[PDB]
Amino acid sequence: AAAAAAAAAAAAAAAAAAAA
Amino acid sequence: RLNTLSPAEGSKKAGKRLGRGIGSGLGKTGGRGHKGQKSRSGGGVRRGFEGGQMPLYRRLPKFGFTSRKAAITAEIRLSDLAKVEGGVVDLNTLKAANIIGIQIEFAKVILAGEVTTPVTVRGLRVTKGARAAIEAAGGKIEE
Amino acid sequence: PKIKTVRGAAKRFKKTGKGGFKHKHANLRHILTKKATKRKRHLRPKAMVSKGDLGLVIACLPYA
Amino acid sequence: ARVKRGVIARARHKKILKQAKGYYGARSRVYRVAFQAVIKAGQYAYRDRRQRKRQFRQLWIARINAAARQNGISYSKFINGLKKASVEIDRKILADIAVFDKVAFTALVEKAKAALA
Amino acid sequence: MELVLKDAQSALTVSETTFGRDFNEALVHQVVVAYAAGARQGTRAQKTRAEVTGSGKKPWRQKGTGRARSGSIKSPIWRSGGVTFAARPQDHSQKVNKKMYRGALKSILSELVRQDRLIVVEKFSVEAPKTKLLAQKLKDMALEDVLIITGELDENLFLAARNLHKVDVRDATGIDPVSLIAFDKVVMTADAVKQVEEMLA
RNA sequence: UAGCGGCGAGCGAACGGGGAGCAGCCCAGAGCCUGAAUCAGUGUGUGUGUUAGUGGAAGCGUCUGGAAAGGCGCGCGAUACAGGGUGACAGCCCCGUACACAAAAAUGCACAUGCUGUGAGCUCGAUGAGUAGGGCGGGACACGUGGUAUCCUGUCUGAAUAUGGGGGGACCAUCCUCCAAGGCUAAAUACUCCUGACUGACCGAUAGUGAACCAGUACCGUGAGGGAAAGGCGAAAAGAACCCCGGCGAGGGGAGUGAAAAAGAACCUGAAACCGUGUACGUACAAGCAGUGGGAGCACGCUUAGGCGUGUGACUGCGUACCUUUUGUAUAAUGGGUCAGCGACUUAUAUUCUGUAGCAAGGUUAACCGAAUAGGGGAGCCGAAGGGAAACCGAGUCUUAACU
Repeated sequence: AAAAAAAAAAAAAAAAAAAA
Repeated sequence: RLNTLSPAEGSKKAGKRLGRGIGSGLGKTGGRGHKGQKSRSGGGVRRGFEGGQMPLYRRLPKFGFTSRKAAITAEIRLSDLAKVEGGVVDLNTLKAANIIGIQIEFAKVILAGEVTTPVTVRGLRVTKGARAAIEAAGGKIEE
Repeated sequence: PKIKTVRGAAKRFKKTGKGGFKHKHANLRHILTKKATKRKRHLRPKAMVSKGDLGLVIACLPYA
Repeated sequence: ARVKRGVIARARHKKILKQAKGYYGARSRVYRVAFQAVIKAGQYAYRDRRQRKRQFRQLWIARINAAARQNGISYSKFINGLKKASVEIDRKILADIAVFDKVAFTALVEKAKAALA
Repeated sequence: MELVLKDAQSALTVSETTFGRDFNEALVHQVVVAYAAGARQGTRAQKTRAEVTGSGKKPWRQKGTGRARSGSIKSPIWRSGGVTFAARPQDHSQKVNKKMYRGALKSILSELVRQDRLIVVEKFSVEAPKTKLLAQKLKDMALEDVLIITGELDENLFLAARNLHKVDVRDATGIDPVSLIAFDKVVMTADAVKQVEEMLA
C-alpha cells in the first residue's frame, strides 16, 4: 500500500500565434 | 437576573454581516459599488486626496503662527474662584483647584457666574466685568 | 498609534464657535497691480468656509 | 473559536433535493443543477399561477362557444345575454353546466336569445 | 428597606439610595458583561499567513499552464492555510465608570431587597476547617446557594467555602455583580453592611 | 502639540508632569591611621528553595443496563467537589488532590563568619590637547543647512586652563546654571529556543506547527532548498478454534467469540457525489433549459361506505440554464466535470457620528500600586467663551482713525 503521486505543470503549447 | 438582562428596545443594535448574503442586500461588494478605488483594496482612497487635482488647502495660502504665549495664558471663570476655599487666592493656589497646570503661567479671569466668595484676584489678569462683579459684590481688586 | 493631522492644512485652517474653520484667500501673492486694489481688498480679511469641503478638512484635522 | 459551518450545508441542501425529486437525469441529483433548476421551478409555478385563470378562461370560453353554437347564437351574442339578463351572470366557469345536463345550459341559451331579442 | 436581622427581622437603614435605588436593567446590563469580559484571557492561538512555516515557492511558472492563478503555497486558501484575520492576543477589557460600577451594586442591592432574599446574619464564621460546620451554618437557617460575603477576616471560612461549588469565597472589598446575581441568597454580617456603604455608596 | 517638510507625502520631540524604581564612586598624588569600609574570589557553616519522592480523606442498597460511575432510595467525608483514568455522566472505585510531610548528595538564593586580593575613612593638591572650538565634508538630533544651535566625526587647523572654561537653539551683551575631553556600576525594563506548573468563550484530524501516526520523515531538486500523506475495532483481543468452497490460495460463507462482526482488522459513527440490484409505474412517430400548470391512464394506502390521499406521469397550455460583466447576454462573451470539506469586509488603536446608558456646569481618570476586574491613583484630557495672525481684550473681539 505505497503511494506516490506528483503534479504536472509543463507546457502543452507548441502552436504559434495567429495574424501578428 | 442573568436571564432578564437585555438591550432596552434594541439598545445594543447588531452590526452588519457584509461579504455574505445575496438576499440580505449585503452580498458581494455590498456597500462600496462595483470596481474602482472605492472597491478593491489598497488602504482605500488616501487622506488629503480629492482626485488627481491638488487639495483645496494647497490653493489657499497659510498664515498660521503659534505664539505659545497664548498657549500658557488660560481662561478661568469668575465663579470658579469659588472652588478653592479661602479668601487668599493666588496663581499657585489655583494649581490645587485643578484648573492651572504647571505649564500654565498666566491666566485671565473671564466673566461667568457670581463668585459669592470674597476673593483676591492676585496673580491673575482680569476682565472689566469680572472685576466689577466683585465691586458689585464682596471682593478685592488691586491686581 | 494615534491619528495625525495634515499639519500644512492645519495653518490654512483655524477653529470657530461652531464646527466651522477660517481661512485666508487666494490671489494675494505677487502681480498685485494687474490685480485691482479693490480686488485685493475683498480677499484681505479672513472668512469662514462655504461647506461641501468640511469632510475633507476635518479629515485633515481629526483634531479640531 | 473555529466554526465548522454547522452541518448547515448538506441540510439546507437536503430540503431542496427532497422537493426536487421526480426529475429525469442529474436535474435532481446534483446540487448546483438542482438549485438553478429549483429556481426556474418556482418561477414557473408563480408564472403559471396566474396563467391558471388564463388557460381556463380560454377553456371555459371555448366550450360555452361550442355549446351555444349548436343551439342558436354565437359566443359574443350569448354572454351579452347573461349580462342583459342581470344577476345570473353565472360566471364563465359555471356558465358551463352543460357537461352533465345540456338542457340546463340550453335554458340560459333560450332565455338569453329573448333577452337579446 | 429590610435586610433582616439575626434573631428578628428589621431594617438597618444605612442608605436609601443604595437600597432605595430605582432599577433599570440597562446599566447593570453592561457592567455584568464587563466582569465576564475582564476575566477572559485574550491570548489566543492561531498564526497568520506571514507566520506560516511555508515559503513563496510558486506552483506555476506564470501562464503557459492553467493549474491555478495562485503564485503561492503560503496562500490562506491553501491546504496549508493561513487565515486572513487569524486570532492572536486581543484585548477584551472595557473601562466602565466607577459610578456605573457603584451604580450597579446599589440597583442590584436595591433589587434583592425588593425580592427579599438578602439576609443579614452574624457570626457565621467557622471555628475550624471541617465543612460539616459550614454545612449546618447555611442548613439550619434553611439557606443554600450562598456567597457568604463579608469584609471580615476568618480564614477557616475562606478555606471551607472552596468545597461545594454552590458557594465560593467572597469578600466585601472584593464585591462584584455576577457573584450576587448567581448564588441567590446573600449572607452578610451587621459589620459587613456598614463597610459595604463606604466602599460603594 | 511645538517644529521640520519636493512646507508634498509624511516624520515627529522635548521642556514639563505623574509613576515604576532608586546607591554612588574611584584614578590622573603626596600624605595620616596604615585589610579600616567595600566588593570580588576562596572558603566553611546556618537558614530557606529546587532536583527523588511519601503519606494523604469519606458508600452502600437497589432498578434499568453487555457492563453503572446513570436513575431511584437511604447515608457519609471535606483546609480535598482541581483534573484524569476505571465497561455510560463517580466528591466517598483508582491515580491524584488540598493539606501535611521528606533528602544520600549536588546546587540556586539569602545570611554566618575566617582568609585572599580590592581599596576605603580624615588633610591638602590635582581636575583629563593635537583636544574643544573653528574652516571643509557628511552623519545623529523630530529638525532634509534652512535663520539653525547642539551632539557624533573623516579632513585641515587649533584655544583657554577655574581673576578660567561650557551651555541656555542664528549671534553679542547681561544674568542664571554647570565643569567635558580618564574610567566603572545594581535596580526598575525588553525578550523566549529551552524547563516546570497552570490556565484558555484556542483548535479537535483538509483544524492546530509543516508535523497527534517511526516528520522535517517519505518524496522532489545537482544544490542551497522545497516538502506531503497517513489519527480511532472493541469494555476487554477475547484478533475468529472448527467446518466448507477455492489453487495446503486470496477472499468469502457458515460456526462460534462478543451485548453488538452493517464491531472482522481497508475495523468507530459511516452522509454525499458516484454506481448498481429489486419492485411499482412510465417509455420504441416523436424534436427543442427537460421543468412547470392543466391533466387521462395505472399501481399502491382502500379513499378501511363515499367518487380522496401517496407514487407515477401519457397527452396538452406554457416556458431560451445560473453567475458575472454590461448599453445589452438563451448567447457562439466569462466561469464552473460533480460532490464533500475548506475559502474572502477583520483585528488592534486613535478618531467622528448615530443610538443608548451613566453622571450632568461639570464629566472622566492614564500608566501604575493593588487582598490586581474591587479599592486606591484626576497626573491629565475634554467641555463650560470667544475673537484675533499675534500682542491683547473678553460677552465681545478683529477690521480701521472710526462708535456707522
